[PDB]
Amino acid sequence: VVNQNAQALNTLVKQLSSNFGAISSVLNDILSRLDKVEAEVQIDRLITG
Amino acid sequence: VVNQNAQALNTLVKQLSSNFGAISSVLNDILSRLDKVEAEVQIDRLITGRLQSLQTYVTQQLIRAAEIRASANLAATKMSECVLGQSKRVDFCGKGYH
Amino acid sequence: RVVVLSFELLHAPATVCGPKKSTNLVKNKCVNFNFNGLTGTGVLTESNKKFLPFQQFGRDIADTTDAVRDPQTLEILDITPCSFGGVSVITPGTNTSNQVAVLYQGVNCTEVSNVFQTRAGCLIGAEHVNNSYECDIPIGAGICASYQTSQSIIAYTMSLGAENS
Amino acid sequence: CVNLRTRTQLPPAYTNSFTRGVYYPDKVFRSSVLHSTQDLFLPFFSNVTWFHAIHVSGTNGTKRFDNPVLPFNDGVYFASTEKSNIIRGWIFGTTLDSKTQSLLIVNNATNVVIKVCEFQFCNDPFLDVYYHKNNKSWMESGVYSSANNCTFEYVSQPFLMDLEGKQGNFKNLREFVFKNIDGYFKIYSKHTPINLVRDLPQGFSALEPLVDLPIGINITRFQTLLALHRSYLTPGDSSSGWTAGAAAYYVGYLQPRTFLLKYNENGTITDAVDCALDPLSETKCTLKSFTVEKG
Amino acid sequence: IYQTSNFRVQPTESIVRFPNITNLCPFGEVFNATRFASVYAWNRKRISNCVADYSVLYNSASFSTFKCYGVSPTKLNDLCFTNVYADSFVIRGDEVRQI
Amino acid sequence: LQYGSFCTQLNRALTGIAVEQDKNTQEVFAQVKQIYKTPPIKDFGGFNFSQILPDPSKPSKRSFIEDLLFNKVFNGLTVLPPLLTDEMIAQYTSALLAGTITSGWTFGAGAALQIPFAMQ
Repeated sequence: VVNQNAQALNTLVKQLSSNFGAISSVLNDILSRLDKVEAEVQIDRLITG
Repeated sequence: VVNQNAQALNTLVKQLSSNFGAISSVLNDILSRLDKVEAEVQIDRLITGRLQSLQTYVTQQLIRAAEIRASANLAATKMSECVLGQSKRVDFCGKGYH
Repeated sequence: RVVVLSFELLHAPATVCGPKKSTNLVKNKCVNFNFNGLTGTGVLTESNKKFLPFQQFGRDIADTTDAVRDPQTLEILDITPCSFGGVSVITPGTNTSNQVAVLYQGVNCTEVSNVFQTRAGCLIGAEHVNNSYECDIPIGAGICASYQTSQSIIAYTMSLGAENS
Repeated sequence: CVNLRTRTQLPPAYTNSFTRGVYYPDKVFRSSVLHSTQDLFLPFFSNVTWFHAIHVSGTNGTKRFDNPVLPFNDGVYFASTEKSNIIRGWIFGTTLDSKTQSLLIVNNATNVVIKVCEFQFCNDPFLDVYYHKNNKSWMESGVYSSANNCTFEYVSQPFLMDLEGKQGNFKNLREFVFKNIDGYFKIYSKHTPINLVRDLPQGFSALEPLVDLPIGINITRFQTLLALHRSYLTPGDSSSGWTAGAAAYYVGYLQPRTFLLKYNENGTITDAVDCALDPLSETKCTLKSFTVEKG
Repeated sequence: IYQTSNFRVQPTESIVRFPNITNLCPFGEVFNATRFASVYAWNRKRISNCVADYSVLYNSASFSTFKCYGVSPTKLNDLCFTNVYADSFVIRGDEVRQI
Repeated sequence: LQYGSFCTQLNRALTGIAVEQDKNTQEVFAQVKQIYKTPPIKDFGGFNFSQILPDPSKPSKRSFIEDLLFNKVFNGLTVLPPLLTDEMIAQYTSALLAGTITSGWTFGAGAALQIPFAMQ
């Protein structure tokens, strides 16, 4: 019961490192690189995933 | 129980012929018709719908396995209390005095 | 001047195709194929399916192709998918040994130093023994594996308990 | 051209289609399976219009030839119950005159011939059939006075056909489906031996794809081609003018429908359900099964 | 017992089968036809039962537009079709975007 | 691979269900440490168990009522076999019957103590 809940939280935290088809996993990097109109197209793929 | 496992697997199989908004459900059509950049946008539509289908199947299976576990726990308890003993619990081991 | 070339893909067999040339046909081997633009990968076998003269392709309950007509010789070929399965590694664990046995789940041993056709799949690297013991590691279909004496991984049919009259 | 100076048109009679007009929907083999498909089909138990060609002998000898122009709509089930080969072919188009391209289909007694042209069809189109006494053979003539601007032609492999007029019950059932879709004129057919005084038989039968023609023309109307014998139906009579052997045909319009088709081990369609027929048939399609349990 | 991976029997060779037809499709009778239609009466040719060497068309330097929608133009020689309709007409160059 | 862990997560879930099917069967049927044989003389006071005991003439030691009960009921997808065979389930079931008709509830708590069947 400890190991299952630890493994579920590790899987949840590792999923932040996924691109989900965006140019990056890192939200501040998208917002640092792109102006608003093009940034939000990348943000929506991170939100969905 | 047999019918539900079959009906769930048949639904999982027949979701492979769904387009999900791609030009074809057949993954080899996309890759024989389209280039590097055109193909991948169609592949991402099939990936999304197939993944959604597979998450749905595994979630029905977990919920269904919890019903079978509850049933097997009851069966194991009737094996102890009805076969390995004489139960005094009313209607646990048939109707009448067990 | 404008020309719009508009296409229809396979429904019937194709009548317009690009300038490619056919290979010879091979059977009872896993191959890629392309018949009239219908690509795939599988094992080709001579069919006993009674296609009516107008019919070109055959399909399973799943609505997937499982037979085809060759365009050059009008014979019917059964299509079977090239085989797949889980690979699982069986071990007494690293603190006991670096020995392992390997199960090719649902695979026939001809498709893959001890080799043993269980019903769970082809098992490799386990010594089959005629004796029966408590299930140590489960394999499936009544088979279990254990590490025992000169040590080896053994595969056996499990015993259910001591027999008593 | 033939010129019939007298003709009596009867009002449209009707009969029940039962479970007829099913055909193989696609070029795909399927075995031991139930499959659901959407296409133009003849609805089960629909009324099909009935027409006749007959000669009645007597002191007021009556000659009847039903060959009206009929609507095609989106497609047509056609069946004939016959003693002899009296129905020979069809014309299809919109105006059925030299101002527009029309499809002609005709069994001449050696080959099926198919053509698409701006035809000047005869004022009544028939196959003029006669016995050539010196050659000891039948001959065929007379569908059109001219043809222009042809865009397709085809001729079948050869065969032989009997054109003598036979007595008794109807012996042959011929069934056809005609469709005009995506620029393709599709034909399906079957032949069945029968022994009936009148009407279509009860029971189930599936028509095979016969041919698929890339003609492109707009078809809204059609007409049947009947044989007219210049002389006797059999040798040794003494009658005069045209005659036709006893023949009946049935016309049913196709509609957009959902069907559930049963395929046996041999991949023949052995049964079907018209899902729009009644609430039980909708239940059979809902369950994808020909048997429904209590519920 | 640990599920570590999946096994796959990989294919040893690749088969190709097409019909024993050898005549090229009559694209010259479309692209080098003498006169084209007015666009309201746009002229259709169905093409069938022939070999379509689309590498001829795509390597022609003369075409100012060559624009495929459900296929990539380089893949056309690798591919097969039940029927093709070639539809021909003349329009003003500024309107070519509407096709 | 852009989706990260989702496939490993789905396979872990299905593997957990598959391991539970063996556990479920083991907790129901593996309730005796000894495979009890029924005596060759069936002198159970006039009570007749032949339809629920094994018949050895069959290729497996199913009972007659178990033979009745057993007659009544490629796309990356596979069925794994159960650990116990239907023959092994019939051997556990056979031991549970033989225990109960030879020893009443005593095999449920300790060693099987014989008692006459009418006395039980």
